[PDB]
Amino acid sequence: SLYKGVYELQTLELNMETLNMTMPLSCTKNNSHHYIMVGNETGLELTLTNTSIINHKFCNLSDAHKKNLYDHALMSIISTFHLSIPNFNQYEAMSCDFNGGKISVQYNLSHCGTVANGVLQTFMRMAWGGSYIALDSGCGNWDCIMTSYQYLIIQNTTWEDHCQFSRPSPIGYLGLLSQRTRDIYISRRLL
Amino acid sequence: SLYKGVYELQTLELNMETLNMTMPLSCTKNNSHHYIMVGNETGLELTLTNTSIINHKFCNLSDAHKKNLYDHALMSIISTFHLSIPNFNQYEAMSCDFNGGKISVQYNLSHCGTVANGVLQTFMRMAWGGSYIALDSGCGNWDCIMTSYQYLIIQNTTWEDHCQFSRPSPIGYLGLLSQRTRDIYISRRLL
Amino acid sequence: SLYKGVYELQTLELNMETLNMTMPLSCTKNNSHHYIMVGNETGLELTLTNTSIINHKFCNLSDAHKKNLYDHALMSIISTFHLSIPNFNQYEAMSCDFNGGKISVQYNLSHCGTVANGVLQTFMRMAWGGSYIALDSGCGNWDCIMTSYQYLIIQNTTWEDHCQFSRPSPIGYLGLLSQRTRDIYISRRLL
Amino acid sequence: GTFTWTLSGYCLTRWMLIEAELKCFGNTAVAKCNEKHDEEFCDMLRLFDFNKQAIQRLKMSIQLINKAVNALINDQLIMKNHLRDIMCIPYCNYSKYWYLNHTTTGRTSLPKCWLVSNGSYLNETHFSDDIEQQADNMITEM
Amino acid sequence: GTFTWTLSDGYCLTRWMLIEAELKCFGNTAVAKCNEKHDEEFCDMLRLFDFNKQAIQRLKMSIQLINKAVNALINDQLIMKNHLRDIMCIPYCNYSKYWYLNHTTTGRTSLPKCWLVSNGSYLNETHFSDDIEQQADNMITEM
Amino acid sequence: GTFTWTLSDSYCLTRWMLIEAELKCFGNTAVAKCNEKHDEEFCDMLRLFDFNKQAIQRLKMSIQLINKAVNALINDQLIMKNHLRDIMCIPYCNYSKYWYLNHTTTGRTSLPKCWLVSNGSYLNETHFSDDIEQQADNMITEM
Ligand SMILES: *[C@@H]1O[C@H](CO)[C@@H](O[C@@H]2O[C@H](CO)[C@@H](O[C@@H]3O[C@H](CO)[C@@H](O)[C@H](O[C@H]4O[C@H](CO)[C@@H](O)[C@H](O)[C@@H]4O[C@H]4O[C@H](CO)[C@@H](O)[C@H](O)[C@@H]4O)[C@@H]3O)[C@H](O)[C@H]2NC(C)=O)[C@H](O)[C@H]1NC(C)=O
Ligand SMILES: *[C@@H]1O[C@H](CO)[C@@H](O[C@@H]2O[C@H](CO)[C@@H](O[C@@H]3O[C@H](CO[C@H]4O[C@H](CO)[C@@H](O)[C@H](O)[C@@H]4O)[C@@H](O)[C@H](O)[C@@H]3O)[C@H](O)[C@H]2NC(C)=O)[C@H](O)[C@H]1NC(C)=O
Ligand SMILES: *[C@@H]1O[C@H](CO[C@@H]2O[C@@H](C)[C@@H](O)[C@@H](O)[C@@H]2O)[C@@H](O[C@@H]2O[C@H](CO)[C@@H](O)[C@H](O)[C@H]2NC(C)=O)[C@H](O)[C@H]1NC(C)=O
Ligand SMILES: *[C@@H]1O[C@H](CO)[C@@H](O[C@@H]2O[C@H](CO)[C@@H](O)[C@H](O)[C@H]2NC(C)=O)[C@H](O)[C@H]1NC(C)=O
Ligand SMILES: *[C@@H]1O[C@H](CO)[C@@H](O[C@@H]2O[C@H](CO)[C@@H](O)[C@H](O)[C@H]2NC(C)=O)[C@H](O)[C@H]1NC(C)=O
Ligand SMILES: *[C@@H]1O[C@H](CO)[C@@H](O[C@@H]2O[C@H](CO)[C@@H](O)[C@H](O)[C@H]2NC(C)=O)[C@H](O)[C@H]1NC(C)=O
Ligand SMILES: *[C@@H]1O[C@H](CO)[C@@H](O[C@@H]2O[C@H](CO)[C@@H](O)[C@H](O)[C@H]2NC(C)=O)[C@H](O)[C@H]1NC(C)=O
Ligand SMILES: *[C@@H]1O[C@H](CO)[C@@H](O[C@@H]2O[C@H](CO)[C@@H](O)[C@H](O)[C@H]2NC(C)=O)[C@H](O)[C@H]1NC(C)=O
Ligand SMILES: *[C@@H]1O[C@H](CO)[C@@H](O[C@@H]2O[C@H](CO)[C@@H](O)[C@H](O)[C@H]2NC(C)=O)[C@H](O)[C@H]1NC(C)=O
Ligand SMILES: *[C@@H]1O[C@H](CO)[C@@H](O[C@@H]2O[C@H](CO)[C@@H](O)[C@H](O)[C@H]2NC(C)=O)[C@H](O)[C@H]1NC(C)=O
Ligand SMILES: *[C@@H]1O[C@H](CO)[C@@H](O[C@@H]2O[C@H](CO)[C@@H](O)[C@H](O)[C@H]2NC(C)=O)[C@H](O)[C@H]1NC(C)=O
Ligand SMILES: *[C@@H]1O[C@H](CO)[C@@H](O[C@@H]2O[C@H](CO)[C@@H](O)[C@H](O)[C@H]2NC(C)=O)[C@H](O)[C@H]1NC(C)=O
Ligand SMILES: *[C@@H]1O[C@H](CO)[C@@H](O[C@@H]2O[C@H](CO)[C@@H](O)[C@H](O)[C@H]2NC(C)=O)[C@H](O)[C@H]1NC(C)=O
Ligand SMILES: *[C@@H]1O[C@H](CO)[C@@H](O[C@@H]2O[C@H](CO)[C@@H](O)[C@H](O)[C@H]2NC(C)=O)[C@H](O)[C@H]1NC(C)=O
Ligand SMILES: *[C@@H]1O[C@H](CO)[C@@H](O[C@@H]2O[C@H](CO)[C@@H](O)[C@H](O)[C@H]2NC(C)=O)[C@H](O)[C@H]1NC(C)=O
Ligand SMILES: *[C@@H]1O[C@H](CO)[C@@H](O)[C@H](O)[C@H]1NC(C)=O
Ligand SMILES: *[C@@H]1O[C@H](CO)[C@@H](O)[C@H](O)[C@H]1NC(C)=O
Ligand SMILES: *[C@@H]1O[C@H](CO)[C@@H](O)[C@H](O)[C@H]1NC(C)=O
Ligand SMILES: *[C@@H]1O[C@H](CO)[C@@H](O)[C@H](O)[C@H]1NC(C)=O
Ligand SMILES: *[C@@H]1O[C@H](CO)[C@@H](O)[C@H](O)[C@H]1NC(C)=O
Ligand SMILES: *[C@@H]1O[C@H](CO)[C@@H](O)[C@H](O)[C@H]1NC(C)=O
Ligand SMILES: *[C@@H]1O[C@H](CO)[C@@H](O)[C@H](O)[C@H]1NC(C)=O
Ligand SMILES: *[C@@H]1O[C@H](CO)[C@@H](O)[C@H](O)[C@H]1NC(C)=O
Ligand SMILES: *[C@@H]1O[C@H](CO)[C@@H](O)[C@H](O)[C@H]1NC(C)=O
Ligand SMILES: *[C@@H]1O[C@H](CO)[C@@H](O)[C@H](O)[C@H]1NC(C)=O
Ligand SMILES: *[C@@H]1O[C@H](CO)[C@@H](O)[C@H](O)[C@H]1NC(C)=O
Repeated sequence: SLYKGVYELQTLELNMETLNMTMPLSCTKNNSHHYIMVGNETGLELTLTNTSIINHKFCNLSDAHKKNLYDHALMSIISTFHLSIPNFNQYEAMSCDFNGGKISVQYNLSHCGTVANGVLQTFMRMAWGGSYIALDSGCGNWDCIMTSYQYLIIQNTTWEDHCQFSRPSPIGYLGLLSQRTRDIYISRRLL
Repeated sequence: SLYKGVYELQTLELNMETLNMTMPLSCTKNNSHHYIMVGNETGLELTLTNTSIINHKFCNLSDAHKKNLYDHALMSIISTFHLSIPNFNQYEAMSCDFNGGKISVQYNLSHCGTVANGVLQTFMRMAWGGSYIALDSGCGNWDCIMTSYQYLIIQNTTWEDHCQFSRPSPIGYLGLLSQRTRDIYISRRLL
Repeated sequence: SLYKGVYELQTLELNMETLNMTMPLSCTKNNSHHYIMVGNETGLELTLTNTSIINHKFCNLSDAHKKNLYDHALMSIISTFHLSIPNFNQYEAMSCDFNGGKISVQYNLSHCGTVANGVLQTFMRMAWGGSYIALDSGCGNWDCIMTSYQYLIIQNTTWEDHCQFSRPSPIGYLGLLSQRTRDIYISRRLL
Repeated sequence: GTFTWTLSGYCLTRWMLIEAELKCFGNTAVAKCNEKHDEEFCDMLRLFDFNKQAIQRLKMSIQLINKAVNALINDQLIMKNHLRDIMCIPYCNYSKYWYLNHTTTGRTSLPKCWLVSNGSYLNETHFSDDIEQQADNMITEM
Repeated sequence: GTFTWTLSDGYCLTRWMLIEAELKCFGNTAVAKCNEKHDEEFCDMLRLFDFNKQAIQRLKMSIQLINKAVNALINDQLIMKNHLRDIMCIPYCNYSKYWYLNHTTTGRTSLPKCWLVSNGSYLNETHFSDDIEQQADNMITEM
Repeated sequence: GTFTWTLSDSYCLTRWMLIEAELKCFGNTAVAKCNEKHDEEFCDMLRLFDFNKQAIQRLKMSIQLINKAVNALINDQLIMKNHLRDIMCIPYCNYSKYWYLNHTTTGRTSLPKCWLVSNGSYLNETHFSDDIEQQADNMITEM
């Protein structure tokens, strides 16, 4: 409506998808699948599931770096994800393959003051739009955040136009960059 | 008291104890003993003493993370303490134990330009109100501050009325919390 | 010769050599052989050459921390440089030589988006002001810098009359101070 | 540090907004950008300007945005919005913004973000007091 | 990354936010000045107290929330500036005993600026009285 | 987070800081624009040199001090943004030379701004004097 007879309310919605060849775009598909997209050809897929894809507890990070067949941007996003997570103490709760340049990671997720709170916190900060539907706690729950799903899987996929229930939104990743080294426990004497 | 015949001077002695629950409150007791209070019924007791308690060179950090018996907030504070040291290279200085969920750390101290300078500087920045009495000279020297005490032993403790001399002040902890990884010596080619 | 009648346009040139004592400066005297000075009689030399001096692929840097002989400021600058290399993913493409406090850190530089690109980006950004001549890249190929030379070397040196080609400028080092630990690839789960 | 990137009056092309309008803003709106820090708009303007400059003045890597994030945007504004999200305070996911258009001369204020809650854009009558405040501030033209 | 946190209630300090004194309510002009001014400590303490209040009310013992939100709720270089002053034996502020200037006739209130401290004791009024006079000279221009 | 350092009483540049000039001293007034503006390059150099001055006088080799004070003294993101200009072909600033409009009669000087650099040389007045015209219009706007 017109305010003070002369001042009308007119709105503008930003077409956030047009930042696609410059920086990552995070969007949702449903309560499970949340798609991060680096460019217009490749991206990451974050899925909370009760079914696992990696059945072993090893993680060949150093050998993956030595061989170096993976994509640099996807590994950069996964590094930002794993560094941003708070109070990560149980090394056994993560697995990864990186087999022949693959990207697959699996955070074991099976209460308050556990690693699941950090995993879901990083997940909702990354994919901001779907946090309403991915999270079972509703609103007002911060410390004791914990979902019903038993694993958080990360894979690499292409762009099949899977952004539904939320528009492209780089706000999560861009905001999460500054959270990279805010909270990590010391792991050894010599840094 | 009246200034310019128009305005008068007043004061606001803030109560920092209201901020107990939100973040840690760092206070003093005397030259040796300084304290950090996290919420209530828990906190750290950082003391400078000549009598060692650990008397061994190991530091069970990875095992403590695996067992996960410690308290998360105190471990976060100690991680912020250790990372905040400007130049830590001698890993033999630090010696810690967390047997059965305990928390205790000991920074061994012994012309200038040694790790004790960094340890005592981060100690001052932690106990930032009223800790000037630790030194022999509390002025005219910051880069080469030395103390007569041989060990800085950090311990967890219950919540008694330890605060004395300086009053509770969360400013020091938040000051350290920004400078966590601003100056760390590399130890590995791959980070 | 005035703008709008009553304004003289008086120019001011500022001398940054005055800041030599309390903070580093950086300059250039060749296509190769760029320089950093901590104060007088102490600095690092970024010799960007085509012949190696350290064929030994073993860095052995923790042992340098064990025998505390290296200058702390020079090691701090080395850590700032190495931590500021974007997406560093090959430990093999780096060599060191610490012996009696000596500092001699080599970066191998032998497609678009390799380790050499990150090394050269951080090298330009440290020695900003006279690094344009060093690297053959143009204006719109920042994603990957190609250079005919094949090795970068960082060596401690006493301060002679360097800074012949470019004026001293501390801007690059202060820029890299914010760059520390911002873009690092995870290599261990617990960090 | 603080955001510092300057805007190359800014008009947003039809590509970078919905409904395909020029939406050319006045010089005063861009003037407010440099001083104000805690306003969600003038943050996306910097991102879109940097987008255009990077596309046109440089011949697919996310290292550039990693370098330039803190120089471009106020990350802590995004953090304030997240803190509003967790506390069940209405917040802004940087999607839709609203300005007061003066139809007599076409001058418009700097747009403020449309706050959200419970997965729905907030009712315009809920924050109408803020709209009246913006009207009152805009009446102070001279 | 700048401070980004609103204040709501002219913010008025309650009984528990200051020792042995009554509520100290300030005009909205001071809060509007806090919105713009960066190098001010009392505005940061207002932000911290508001954040604590909202933490008790809107949320239900970890310290991770402030561990993330410190850069939003503290200017973070005022602490660094005061530390740099303290190490150099210069007067500094330890974020206590803030002083202001309230008008008895109209009830108007200034923005509280910190009371400096040196040598481990509170710094006398005469030593920085010219700063108070400068604040008063600025405030007569507010007419 | 945000720059906060404040000047020392006199602050103005001297022969220890200029190339050729001798005691090119500003009036120490109408310089609080630095406290308001954050895109200015000259302001960061003023604060950095003032910090160097106190570093020489107050304290007595180690570069820990600048490592701690880099965020408190200078807007590092302005360095990042001018470096981003350096990546592109746009004119940039390398923090060396500055310009200011000095009034003739009263002698007041505007806040200095960096002289932009392109092709390894300082810019000509054409394509850049429009900024000088806008600045002069700002000076006429002062009253
Ligand atoms: C920021 O960017 C700008 C523009 O890119 C830079 O400005 C230029 O900077 C260079 C280097 O500072 C400067 O070149 C000098 O010009 C001086 C003019 O007086 C010269 O004196 C200086 O050295 C020469 O003269 C000395 C004697 O005074 C000689 O001893 C010295 O060897 C040089 O002599 C020349 O000629 C002799 C002749 O025999 C020869 O033997 C020498 O080898 C040499 O060729 C430099 O030549 C430019 O003048 C600057 N341009 C302007 C307009 O200022 C600025 O440096 C950058 N700033 C930062 C901090 O990055
Ligand atoms: C940066 O490096 C310098 C060297 O390591 C540090 O020392 C400084 O050296 C400069 C040299 O100029 C001192 O500046 C002044 O030097 C003049 C000497 O020239 C005079 O004599 C000639 C001939 O008559 C005359 O033409 C000139 O006008 C001068 O009168 C002295 O007169 C001045 O008093 C002054 O010393 C710096 O003062 C000196 N700094 C100090 C005290 O350490 C320098 O320290 C490093 N940067 C800083 C300043 O921290
Ligand atoms: C670099 O170190 C290697 C390996 O030495 C081990 O790791 C060091 C960091 C330190 O902890 C040592 O005590 C360890 O043994 C050195 O390799 C040795 O080189 C010597 C001399 O040529 C040779 O006789 C030994 O057999 C080698 N041992 C092994 C296990 O490879 C190497 O010399 C060091 N290089 C330097 C200092 O340049
Ligand atoms: C984001 O994707 C959009 C399409 O959804 C791209 O828009 C096109 O951009 C090109 C230049 O890259 C223009 O020539 C076209 O006119 C645009 N429209 C269409 C329909 O193709 C956009 O470029 C992509 N990324 C960025 C960073 O702008
Ligand atoms: C993921 O976590 C689950 C839950 O901790 C792991 O399964 C349990 O492992 C513990 C520890 O050995 C056993 O005591 C439980 O009996 C296991 N539960 C079940 C149902 O088998 C599981 O192994 C982890 N890894 C994967 C790949 O799922
Ligand atoms: C995934 O597994 C979880 C964990 O079992 C299921 O949620 C409930 O789990 C509790 C114990 O924590 C059981 O008592 C409930 O019976 C489970 N609910 C069921 C089986 O509906 C969760 O439902 C599972 N989700 C999916 C999609 O299979
Ligand atoms: C995820 O990344 C992997 C690794 O790059 C891709 O796997 C390759 O896919 C191509 C194209 O089909 C094949 O030619 C290669 O043989 C595959 N390599 C390996 C090691 O598996 C994969 O296609 C990407 N996408 C998805 C959806 O997994
Ligand atoms: C810790 O902080 C809380 C506030 O966060 C203090 O709680 C208040 O205590 C006063 C005591 O007079 C009561 O009147 C208030 O009603 C309390 N408020 C709440 C929300 O509990 C508590 O006293 C502080 N305790 C200490 C000393 O740490
Ligand atoms: C702290 O470090 C000092 C050396 O800096 C240690 O002192 C030496 O300890 C060893 C081992 O017991 C003795 O052989 C030496 O004689 C000791 N030297 C001196 C001068 O006392 C000291 O023991 C360490 N203390 C700890 C770890 O508690
Ligand atoms: C530090 O924390 C540890 C672990 O919580 C405390 O140790 C326990 O103390 C309680 C109370 O006396 C006992 O019930 C437990 O059996 C203790 N066991 C272990 C294995 O630690 C310790 O008391 C705390 N430190 C202090 C000084 O109170
Ligand atoms: C480096 O500069 C410093 C600072 O001017 C010089 O320090 C002087 O050193 C001499 C001995 O060489 C001492 O006697 C003086 O007391 C020092 N001066 C001050 C002010 O402390 C130093 O000489 C210079 N070194 C070189 C190699 O030029
Ligand atoms: C720097 O990298 C180059 C390329 O990897 C290395 O060159 C290789 O050196 C090894 C060991 O001598 C040879 O086996 C390879 O065949 C070389 N490859 C080529 C194509 O030259 C070089 O050795 C590395 N650095 C050093 C120490 O020279
Ligand atoms: C910001 O939040 C709003 C409110 O939840 C989102 O608006 C919805 O966006 C979806 C995208 O597919 C549309 O289908 C809905 O119709 C929108 N709802 C309304 C009420 O208009 C918006 O997408 C979010 N934007 C971002 C960038 O995250
Ligand atoms: C700020 O510094 C002053 C001066 O050291 C402190 O004032 C002392 O406070 C204690 C604790 O309340 C009193 O017992 C002393 O009598 C005070 N001394 C003086 C000279 O007034 C003050 O506590 C400090 N504040 C903080 C938060 O650290
Ligand atoms: C701006 O102009 C004024 C006046 O022309 C300059 O002030 C003079 O500075 C010189 C320095 O040697 C003095 O000798 C004169 O006495 C000054 N005159 C007056 C009236 O101030 C001023 O220096 C110029 N701007 C600068 C360089 O700061
Ligand atoms: C989400 O969409 C994917 C698309 O493949 C589907 O497999 C999955 O079951 C969906 N989940 C829900 C809860 O609808
Ligand atoms: C992505 O955009 C580029 C722009 O050059 C285009 O060449 C390419 O075909 C696009 N990729 C896909 C999968 O459509
Ligand atoms: C400081 O106080 C503690 C309280 O336990 C006491 O044990 C200690 O001896 C005191 N230290 C000094 C130096 O007075
Ligand atoms: C600690 O705080 C809690 C808050 O619920 C309170 O119930 C408890 O009594 C407090 N403990 C002590 C010893 O005051
Ligand atoms: C400069 O480069 C040349 C080769 O172009 C080299 O021979 C010379 O040693 C270098 N100068 C210095 C001072 O190192
Ligand atoms: C404001 O309304 C006028 C009506 O003529 C329209 O032309 C103009 O584009 C509008 N401005 C904005 C910024 O939406
Ligand atoms: C918002 O609240 C309404 C009731 O007021 C509820 O039906 C709806 O589900 C809520 N939305 C979310 C996302 O919790
Ligand atoms: C507020 O939202 C309702 C739906 O809940 C919508 O119909 C209405 O138009 C909005 N308010 C006004 C005053 O239009
Ligand atoms: C100033 O004095 C008046 C006198 O009525 C008092 O009410 C007021 O609280 C005092 N100051 C402030 C800041 O409120
Ligand atoms: C300093 O303050 C004390 C407070 O007791 C007072 O006695 C003394 O006179 C003051 N001195 C000056 C010079 O103002
Ligand atoms: C550019 O060149 C003109 C002469 O062609 C000269 O008058 C002007 O001052 C130059 N601009 C500068 C100072 O770079």
